[PDB]
Amino acid sequence: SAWPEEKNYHQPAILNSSALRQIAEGTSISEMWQNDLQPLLIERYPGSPGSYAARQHIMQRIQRLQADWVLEIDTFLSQTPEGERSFSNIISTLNPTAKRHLVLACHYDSKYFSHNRVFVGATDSAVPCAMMLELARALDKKLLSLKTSKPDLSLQLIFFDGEEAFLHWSPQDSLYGSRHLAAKMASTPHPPGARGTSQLHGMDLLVLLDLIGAPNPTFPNFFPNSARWFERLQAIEHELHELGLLKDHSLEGRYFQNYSYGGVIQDDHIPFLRRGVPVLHLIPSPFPEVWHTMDDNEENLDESTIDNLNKILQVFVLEYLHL
Ligand SMILES: [Co+2]
Repeated sequence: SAWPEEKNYHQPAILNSSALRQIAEGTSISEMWQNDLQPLLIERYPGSPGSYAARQHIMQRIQRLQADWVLEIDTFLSQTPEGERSFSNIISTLNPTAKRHLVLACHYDSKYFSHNRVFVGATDSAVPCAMMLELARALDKKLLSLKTSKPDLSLQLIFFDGEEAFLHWSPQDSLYGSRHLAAKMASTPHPPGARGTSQLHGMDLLVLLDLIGAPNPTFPNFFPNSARWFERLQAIEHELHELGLLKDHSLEGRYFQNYSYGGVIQDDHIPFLRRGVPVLHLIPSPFPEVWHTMDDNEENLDESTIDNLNKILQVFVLEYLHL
């Protein structure tokens, strides 16, 4: 019918001060660092041992939680510059047969570099991964009520594989995971047994985290069709700051900007955007200095920034899902 246009009308249920306070208190930057983040800080390119442990680590972290997370491994083969390779996207869905989903995403693969140092891509994107896992965890009790009326809308998480290029970045050597899965979702009926509608119609908003972890990030508002949602993040950021629930935060060094961006950033959203999915692309401009550098590592992460961004994202998600 018209359920696919529902996202066009969808409003947040906005949290009051005491609610914002509780959310800020319900996240632990320390507990994420250790249990969510630290394990991912390993070489995890496709086919690598790290690939396998990354996967393992993600499925296990989601499994220990009460909320009815359903997990799928979208695994497939594709030619690469190094010859055939196996890729596996991790999908973690609450209420899989809900017509609508807000979708958080990032890439868990790390880019291949030769070596006495090793590339672990802390900001790119182990920290986006831990943030999604910390969100899953921080909001468990509230997300668990989605099991129990209201819009036909729930939460999906996606950890893409094969995001990074093997050699020099190109349409055919990158976005292996996203390109596969977006194509799959495009041809998969949703809800089950529908005419016309695909799983991509069911994607209300793809929120893609990427390159998060550096001090003073600045995110531009990239896309008009998501700009209203970007304004939410700026309003959340602002309110959390005024309430004294951010750390080492000044309005002057705020993260979410009024302005947009000139060029066109290739990333996992691309195969979704070109088929018409609303994208809220939480990548900074500029990229962290450490971009594609052996310094893209832990020492160079900024705990407080990540904590602050955790709080903002969690609040956004609650308000989007009306929880
Ligand atoms: Co990268």
